[PDB]
Amino acid sequence: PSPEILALRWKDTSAHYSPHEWVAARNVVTANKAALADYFYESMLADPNAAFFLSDQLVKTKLHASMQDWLESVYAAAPTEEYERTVAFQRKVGEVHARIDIPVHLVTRGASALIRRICELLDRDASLSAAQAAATCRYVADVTMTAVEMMSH
Amino acid sequence: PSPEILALRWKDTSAHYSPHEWVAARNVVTANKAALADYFYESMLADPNAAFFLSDQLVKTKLHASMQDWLESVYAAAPTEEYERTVAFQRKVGEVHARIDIPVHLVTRGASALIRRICELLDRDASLSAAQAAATCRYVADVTMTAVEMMSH
Ligand code: HEM
Ligand code: HEM
Ligand code: HEM
Repeated sequence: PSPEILALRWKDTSAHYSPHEWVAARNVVTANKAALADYFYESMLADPNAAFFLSDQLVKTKLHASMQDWLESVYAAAPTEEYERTVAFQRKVGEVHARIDIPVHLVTRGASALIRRICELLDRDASLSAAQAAATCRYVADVTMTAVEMMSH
Repeated sequence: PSPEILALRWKDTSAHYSPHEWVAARNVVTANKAALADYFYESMLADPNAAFFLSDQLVKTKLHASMQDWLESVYAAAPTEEYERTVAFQRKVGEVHARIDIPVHLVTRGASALIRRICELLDRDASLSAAQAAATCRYVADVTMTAVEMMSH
């Protein structure tokens, strides 16, 4: 659909959470982006269906950088009101994955592992209350699922 | 698509987790299904966009029962190999929601709140290790997102 419609989708999803959630998620994710990208790659390697698309160290470096780029894209949208930019990024990742035939089940597998790991970081962050950790975790799951939907189209 | 293709999708997603995850999720969810359904309804009521589709106590009772039914459907599939039955249930819920124009963003909002709440129950369950809690939480997110996708089609 139109950028406008997709941007409105991200905005509607984000609007259910407060700017404190948007910022707490952006802070924790961006502070741990390399570790998150490292964990994602190890998750892929440990799964034969995903490892089927992996090869050498050069591709490992590219995957790590692109994951860091995606984490920045996803978490920047709501607090910067750059909905249209994030939405185009998701459609581009989807087009790149589809052209190489990455099955959606592996994308959702990776997204599930990211949701849990980000949520663990939030529960460990001393500066967040348990209320804040849970609300930000809900936001994380919601934008992650929303991104997966956009990629899949 | 065909039941066969959708059933294979659920099977492929579920196959990434061990039967211990499938059973731990089913046990905790089914033991807390009414509380989960109660929490879901309170989540809807507290959100003006969702409350827009709520009315009286009679509908509250129907929503509570259907949520309990969905939780049983989702968590039964993998451990009983009843992929086709769960997959038909998701398409039916999708058809029911679409006919009444429930926006997808509110479905994903609810799914995010379910993922967090189920994951909290798993982290609190004394009989699960932290390793098991995290793996079962990943499974919960993965089948939840998978179900939302099927509903949305
Ligand atoms: C949450 C899940 C995922 C996210 C957010 C993600 C994100 C990305 C991004 C941002 C790119 C770069 C796109 C571009 O060039 O503009 C990319 C490319 C790619 N992704 Fe993913 N991806 C995910 C899942 C996966 C999975 C499960 C696999 C493999 C099983 C995979 C393998 C690849 C590969 C092979 C490329 C191309 C790498 C290259 O340039 O050689 N991705 N992905
Ligand atoms: C590989 C194929 C597809 C995948 C994996 C896919 C996936 C998804 C997912 C994951 C969601 C919502 C879940 C979430 O928000 O996390 C969704 C919603 C939706 N899907 Fe698809 N889809 C596919 C193909 C299609 C096609 C071909 C159509 C229509 C021609 C379609 C129409 C829709 C519509 C209309 C919605 C709800 C509208 C919205 O919220 O943007 N999908 N899809
Ligand atoms: C994870 C999210 C959701 C799940 C799993 C879910 C599940 C279900 C199920 C199982 C049914 C019964 C379908 C049937 O008759 O066979 C249903 C119907 C319905 N759902 Fe949902 N739903 C979700 C989100 C929502 C949301 C966000 C709303 C409102 C904003 C909503 C409002 C309704 C309504 C009004 C009905 C029809 C109730 C009636 O019979 O009068 N649902 N849903």
